[PDB]
Amino acid sequence: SMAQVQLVESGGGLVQAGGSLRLSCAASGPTGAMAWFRQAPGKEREFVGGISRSGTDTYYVDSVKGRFTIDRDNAKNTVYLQMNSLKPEDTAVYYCAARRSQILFTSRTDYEFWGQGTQVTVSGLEVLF
Amino acid sequence: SKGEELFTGVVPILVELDGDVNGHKFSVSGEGEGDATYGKLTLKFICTTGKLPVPWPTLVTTFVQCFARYPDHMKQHDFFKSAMPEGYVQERTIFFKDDGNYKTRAEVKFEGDTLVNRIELKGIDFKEDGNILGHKLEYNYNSHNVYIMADKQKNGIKVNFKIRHNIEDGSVHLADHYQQNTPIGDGPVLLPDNHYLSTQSALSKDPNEKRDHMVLLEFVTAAGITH
Ligand code: NA
Ligand code: NA
Ligand code: NA
Ligand code: NA
Ligand code: NA
Ligand code: NA
Ligand code: NA
Ligand code: NA
Ligand code: NA
Ligand code: NA
Ligand code: NA
Repeated sequence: SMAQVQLVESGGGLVQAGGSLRLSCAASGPTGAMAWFRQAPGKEREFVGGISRSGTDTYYVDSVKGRFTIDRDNAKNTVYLQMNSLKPEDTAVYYCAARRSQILFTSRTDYEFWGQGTQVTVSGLEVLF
Repeated sequence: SKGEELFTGVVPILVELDGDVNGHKFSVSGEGEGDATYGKLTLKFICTTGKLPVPWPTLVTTFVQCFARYPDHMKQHDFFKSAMPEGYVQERTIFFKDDGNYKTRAEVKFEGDTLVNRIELKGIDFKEDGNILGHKLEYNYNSHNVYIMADKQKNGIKVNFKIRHNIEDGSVHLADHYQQNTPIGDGPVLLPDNHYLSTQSALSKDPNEKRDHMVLLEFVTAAGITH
């Protein structure tokens, strides 16, 4: 039965509008549904996409459907978010999240475990710096 | 008792339903907890296959009467807990007046420390623009009395009641429930004297849940035997 776990995010970073970035997250042990949330500056944390324990149920918000993909590895206790065709509005701090239950609910309040947040920055500037 | 003892505190619940209404297929997963000390059930469900093709309120009765509060003087009449942890099979036919019917078979049993309700549902003969497939039910629920009698034949109980679904035009659509429960295990169970469960429910929405969903609160107390 599922227990207390810690979540360690990696990946993300800086990219030019239209590019690609991959996020990853590693749980200290087995866990249930896993999801990615994001907090753009001066806005509320929001659900992005997620995946049930078994992987047979995924769900994505409409604004990323078709561009973002999630999958998980229950052997390694990981999940990843592959983000294609990124847009400046995708800029945010992204959080990995998990819950003991297998079910892919999508409310922040349904998730017990949280990563610390990983910055993703998508530049609409033609010249980044 | 032994079955009784599994319910002295808060018990987590899982619910899983595979459904087919007029060939229209869907799946629901839910979770929550029950506290038979208060007679309280709290559950949240999502439809994992997209949009639910029938109104959420029509599935409330299908989605764990072992969480009823039985008063102490009535504890010998609590079939549901007495079958635990091996559990019971709960079968219904539900007749929607002038419309189709649901037929359900569920197993209710402990899987570990969790009380799990796993359901198969088949619905037929619905009017494609009836109140059900037309989604004309209000998102709400009323109070009902659930009538229970022993069925000594089958070592279980037989249950019947009629649900009142409010329709958005002011009318009310009755769903005639016929139910039988039989123990899964072989241990002895309590076969009750006639009595009933007073049930009350309230439906809501989680404003942050993006998927099609239902939040259900049920309060259930047994009654109908004196002293
Ligand atoms: Na695992
Ligand atoms: Na699943
Ligand atoms: Na990964
Ligand atoms: Na959790
Ligand atoms: Na429908
Ligand atoms: Na039902
Ligand atoms: Na119902
Ligand atoms: Na009892
Ligand atoms: Na059931
Ligand atoms: Na109402
Ligand atoms: Na009423």
